[PDB]
Amino acid sequence: STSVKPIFSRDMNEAKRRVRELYRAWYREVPNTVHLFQLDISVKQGRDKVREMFKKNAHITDPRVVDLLVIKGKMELEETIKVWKQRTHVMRFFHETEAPRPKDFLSKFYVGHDP
Amino acid sequence: TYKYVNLREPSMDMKSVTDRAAQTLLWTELIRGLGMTLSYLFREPATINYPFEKGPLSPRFRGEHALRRYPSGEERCIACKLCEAVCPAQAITIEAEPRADGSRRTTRYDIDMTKCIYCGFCQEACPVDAIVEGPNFEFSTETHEELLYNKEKLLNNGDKWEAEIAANIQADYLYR
Amino acid sequence: FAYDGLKRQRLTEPMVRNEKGLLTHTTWEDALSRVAGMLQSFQGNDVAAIAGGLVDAEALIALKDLLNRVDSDTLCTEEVFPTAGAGTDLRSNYLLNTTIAGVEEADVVLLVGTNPRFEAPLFNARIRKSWLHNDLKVALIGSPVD
Amino acid sequence: LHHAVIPHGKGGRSSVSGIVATVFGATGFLGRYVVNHLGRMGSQVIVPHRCEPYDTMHLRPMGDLGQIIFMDWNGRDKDSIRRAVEHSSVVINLVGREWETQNFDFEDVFVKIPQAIAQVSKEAGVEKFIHISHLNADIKSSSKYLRSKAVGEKEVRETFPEATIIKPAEIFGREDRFLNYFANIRWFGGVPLISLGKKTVKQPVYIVDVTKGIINAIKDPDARGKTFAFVGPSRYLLFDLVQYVFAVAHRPFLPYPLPHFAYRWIGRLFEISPFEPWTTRDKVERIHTTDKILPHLPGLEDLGVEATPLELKAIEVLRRHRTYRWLSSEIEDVQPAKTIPT
Amino acid sequence: PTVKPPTARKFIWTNHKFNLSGTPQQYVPYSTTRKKIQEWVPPSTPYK
Amino acid sequence: DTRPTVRPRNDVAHKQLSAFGEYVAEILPKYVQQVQVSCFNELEICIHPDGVIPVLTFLRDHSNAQFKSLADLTAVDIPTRQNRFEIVYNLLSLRFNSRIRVKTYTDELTPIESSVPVYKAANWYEREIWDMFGVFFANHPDLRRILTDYGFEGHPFRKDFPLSGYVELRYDDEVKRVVAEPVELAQEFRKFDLNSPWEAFPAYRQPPE
Amino acid sequence: GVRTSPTGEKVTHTGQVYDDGDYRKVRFVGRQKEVNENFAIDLIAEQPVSQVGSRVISCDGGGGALGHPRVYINLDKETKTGTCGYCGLQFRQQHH
Amino acid sequence: RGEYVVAKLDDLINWARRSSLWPMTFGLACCAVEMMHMAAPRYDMDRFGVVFRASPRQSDVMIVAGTLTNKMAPALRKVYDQMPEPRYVVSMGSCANGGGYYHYSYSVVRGCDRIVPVDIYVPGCPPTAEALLYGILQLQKKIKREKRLRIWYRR
Ligand SMILES: CCCCCCCCCCCCCCCCCC(=O)OC[C@H](COP(=O)([O-])OCC[N+](C)(C)C)OC(=O)CCCCCCCCCCCCCCCCC
Ligand SMILES: NC(=O)C1=CN([C@@H]2O[C@H](COP(=O)(O)OP(=O)(O)OC[C@H]3O[C@@H](n4cnc5c(N)ncnc54)[C@H](OP(=O)(O)O)[C@@H]3O)[C@@H](O)[C@H]2O)C=CC1
Ligand code: SF4
Ligand code: SF4
Ligand code: SF4
Ligand SMILES: [Zn+2]
Repeated sequence: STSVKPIFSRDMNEAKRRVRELYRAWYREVPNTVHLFQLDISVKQGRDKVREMFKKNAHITDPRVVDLLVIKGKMELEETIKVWKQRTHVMRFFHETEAPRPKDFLSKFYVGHDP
Repeated sequence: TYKYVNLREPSMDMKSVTDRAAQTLLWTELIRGLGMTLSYLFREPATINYPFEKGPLSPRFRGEHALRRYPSGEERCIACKLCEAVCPAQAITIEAEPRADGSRRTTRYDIDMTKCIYCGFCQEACPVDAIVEGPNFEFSTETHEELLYNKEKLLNNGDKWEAEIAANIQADYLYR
Repeated sequence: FAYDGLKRQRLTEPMVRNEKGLLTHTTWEDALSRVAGMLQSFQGNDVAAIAGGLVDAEALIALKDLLNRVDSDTLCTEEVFPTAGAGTDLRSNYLLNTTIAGVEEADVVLLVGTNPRFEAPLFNARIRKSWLHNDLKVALIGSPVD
Repeated sequence: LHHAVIPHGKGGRSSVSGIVATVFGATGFLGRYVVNHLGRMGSQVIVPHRCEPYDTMHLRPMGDLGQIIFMDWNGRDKDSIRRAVEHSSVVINLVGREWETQNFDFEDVFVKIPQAIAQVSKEAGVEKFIHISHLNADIKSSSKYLRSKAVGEKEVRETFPEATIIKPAEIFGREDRFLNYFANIRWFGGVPLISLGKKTVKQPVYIVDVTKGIINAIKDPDARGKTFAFVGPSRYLLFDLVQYVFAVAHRPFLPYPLPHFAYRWIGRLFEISPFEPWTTRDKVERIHTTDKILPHLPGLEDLGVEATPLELKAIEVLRRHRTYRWLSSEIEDVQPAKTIPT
Repeated sequence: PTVKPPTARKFIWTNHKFNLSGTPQQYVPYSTTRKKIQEWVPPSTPYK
Repeated sequence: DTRPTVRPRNDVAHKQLSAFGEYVAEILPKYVQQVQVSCFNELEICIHPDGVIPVLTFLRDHSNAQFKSLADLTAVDIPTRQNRFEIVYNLLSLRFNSRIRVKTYTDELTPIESSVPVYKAANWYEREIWDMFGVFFANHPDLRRILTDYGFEGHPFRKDFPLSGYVELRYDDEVKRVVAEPVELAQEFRKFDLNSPWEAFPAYRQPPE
Repeated sequence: GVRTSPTGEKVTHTGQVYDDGDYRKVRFVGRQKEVNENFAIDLIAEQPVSQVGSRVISCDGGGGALGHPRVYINLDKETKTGTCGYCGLQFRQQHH
Repeated sequence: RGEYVVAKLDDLINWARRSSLWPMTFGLACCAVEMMHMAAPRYDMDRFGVVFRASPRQSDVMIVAGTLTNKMAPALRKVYDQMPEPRYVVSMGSCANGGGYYHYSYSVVRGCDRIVPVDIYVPGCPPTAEALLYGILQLQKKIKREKRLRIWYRR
């Protein structure tokens, strides 16, 4: 039952190799992206954001899911490197317009009914 | 059955070869095309002098929406909400309550004309010929809000366009 | 048909008393602050609560905890139930233990001091069902009602 | 609260915030940012405008349907003001010219008109009045712009005692007339400065910070009746600030000292323009007026805002003053300006 | 219409109106329904 | 066939297509799981997802088939099934004037083998499936989004994706660019419950549970 | 008929009017509130009751297929007038 | 009197702009065919002085004729920003006016007025060539009422 067709990785050790390789490519590419897209952020800010995205999923332990996340990341790399994206797409990771939303009970209580 | 569009071979006699050479050197076929454009120049143009002349239309034309009345002046709509249900665009919003005389009538009848596709399904569905796509097509606005129609707007359009609307229905109700 | 009363005489905004002594609209911040100040000041039996008929269990326990943390156990209802003997210690003392569905299997029913037609319209309808299909016998110790 | 002004939603475009605002002088540098933040959270904004409607088109996309309403008004018609504030909970005054037209003076735009809006706003029962003055407004200043600001600041406070009065420093942004003013001086060769700009200290503030603080003053009960001072994180010497502007713009910087009397006469020569003057004798004095340090007044940190450094938002303003060679140079290529420590 | 005239109803407009967009006579949308939830009006007397 | 309103039946095709289904099942037992022919005469072959290339190549190249054209390749989301995604191949044979449907299955994480080696038309169809449903086709020349916006996160055609999505776009003058924000609708989509409580088609009545 | 509120706003045939303290009446400043002056409740009442000689009468609204679905109205109660559920027309049975 | 001069000069500059409206060759979907039909012999937008030019730099009017998706939206703002001023936008069809029949889609901007300012809204799906022409002529009248120089004199 648990026997399942793999995507690329046969174990988490082989998958975590692809995660690290992907982080390398992203880390090289932020300096060019800031220059090419003419963004008003720093290279450190972009490299921090890459770290944040890689940290969000820091809990997964399924080799197949990690492969898909790596596949999706690599696609976003082809888009950004080849300038298929635009300045609006690259800057959507930073959520500049979204004013900070309350994250404490009292603040949520004063504004609305949401959990 | 089928036919070949370009599977003809040329004639290699000298007269034919010479004729093609003349076509190549004296541009006969190109000159031929210039004649057609010259003929069109001396034809009457197909242009109409809008807005003093209008393009032809039919009684079935689907245009600006209107809410109609019986000859008494009573609203035909009974709030059945069939138009709301069939609208492919969810452009119609209806709320109803019993009127002071006990009649089933609407308190809200809103059509978002920027959601409408002008399909006429709502005038097909109506069982009392209350909602109609009228003849008018010249209701462009300077703002979006002016195209969010409420009940009063749709009733004024009916009272504005009733004479034309009724006559068109008289012409096409036998096909419907 | 009582759902239409939920659209009338509703409380929509927090209210506090002004200098004149009249309730005026305010904000959650102000109203909760006025309430919390007295809760800190008073303690023990000086703090009490009364629960109404349409109160949820989540709020009931919540209020209990808040008043317990000021060492107040005066958590009260509006509906009396004898506190003598085992009072509320045992559930069986204050529950319809036979269940609503049990009336169908009963042979005799004795009703004391209650009009089940109006206090529990759907429970009386269950009694009449057994009265009709299982030939139940019903007795009453109270005012003669229909 | 009337049932219509009770907040609903998650603070988006289609939400309701309970703020029905009349913003005078909304067609300018500060207003377009104020209206945008107002319309982000679902507020009803009345935009009374004097100008051609074509010049208000950039505001229409800032709010959902019906949430931006446009009215015509005249600063000399007290009734036109009344129609615009009678249904509003907060009124914001952003009216001002950096020059004196034939019809309107500095007195008209900083004293007479603001008092009229305040007088009418109170008669119509407006809860809140937010007035923008200047950090360096003073009765004894050389600049008439700043002296008239002080007069209006006092008239507003006497007419509308609960009015929140906000006193910004020089504001820098894409449409500022501060960093762009300096960068366009390249047209005239070098940069004329008084005493070479070693005696003037500036504390410029980002436009968004001002916009956030104004908005938070609307939503803060405490702000009522107070006077705020919106200043930037750091203080700079005019010479160093001007030099930083040119470095970011990658344009040659040729500072030369120009005495006080001369750079006054150049202003009078640029004031003859029937259109918008490139510079004026007043703007001269203001650029070279050292920004006051007002510790007795509350600041942005009291309204919840965090001051934005010039070093992070200068490039967005000054990259349009670059040539193709230097357009792509990044934000880390220009070493930041020297700062006067506190 | 000079030959075959339209039918006459009382409710039909006697005076036609050209497009009124951009003018003071323009149509402004609004909701035609009354309020849903009534709200408790507090007593006008000072209790205690 | 004299009933004016009822679709005529063609039994000759039903017998022909049924036999060809037996023909395929006999030749490809290793992968074929089910063969069915419909009332309106269409043959469906249902296969294990590991026989996509073998089965498609046989149908394309066998002399008693010659399905040289891939008319369409799509997917269907059925959440209740543990393998929620049904991959459907519709093929056309010009030689025999016939159509055949091939069906297989997969889940969110299990890849399917790309059919590009068999039909070069499948390149874009497979990209659309990935973009819209999130199914990964292994050994594809270039698998990337084709219909969704750049950076779009999610697979819209899954039955669990909201119709109006999670984000919406607008232009913000402050940042002078188009920005994405969470979706808020002035008028919520009105869900109409149209199904009737009374059964309509007895012949499809599902056996009681 | 159109009656005006103390503020001056016109009331609609649905009874809608903005109360004094509602901000939403600012949308009508410099523009107008569009209200149809022909109130259908008033116009139907003007139509005379029809005297008929049967316990049951039919109504199609007039025009045949251009009216409303045909219905039959009972006129056996002499304390009221039979009314159509579609067109609002009233009928009464004439004492034989 | 200078109020007379600005008024006549204002008339001239308005007359030229409304008498030489050059739309950008820009369409998105099935409202564009009806725009072609406004360019065709029967209606001949050219006779009014309306000439289609591809480049945004040589354009005065953007007619948004079709459904604006989210992928497309950044491009529409770009070409709009690249149009020299004065510039006007006509919204043609339900899809552009408010999303129309894809209004509830994840991939559709619920109106082009979220992306760019709009001067005229033409309702329909599709609007007829005659109805678009009514909108163009309505834009011409809007320009005729502009008071840019009269306002400048009183500024
Ligand atoms: C008699 C004593 C001795 C003296 C003898 C003097 C020589 C006389 C005989 C020479 C014949 C020369 C024929 C003319 C030149 C041939 C040009 C040619 O090479 O054509 C081949 C070319 C090529 O035709 P092609 O299709 O065959 O191209 C392929 C060529 N092969 C196959 C050989 C590789 O034709 C064209 O030039 C087409 C031009 C297209 C543009 C046409 C625009 C419309 C113009 C219409 C108006 C023309 C009238 C203008 C009048 C101006 C008035 C001021
Ligand atoms: N660095 C800065 O920019 C600082 C600004 N302030 C104050 O902030 C406020 C706005 O700043 P800013 O927005 O940059 O000023 P802008 O000049 O950018 O826009 C100001 C507004 O005032 C309006 N206005 C000016 N005069 C009149 C008048 N006579 N009648 C009607 N409306 C008028 C204009 O409308 P129109 O264009 O239609 O005339 C314009 O929209 C001003 O009061 C300014 O003094 C304070 C400190 C610093
Ligand atoms: S015409 Fe079609 S889309 Fe428009 S309101 Fe009627 S049913 Fe809806
Ligand atoms: S279908 Fe006709 S009668 Fe029914 S609600 Fe719609 S308009 Fe009214
Ligand atoms: S508005 Fe109508 S014509 Fe235009 S793209 Fe949408 S459906 Fe097609
Ligand atoms: Zn009837």
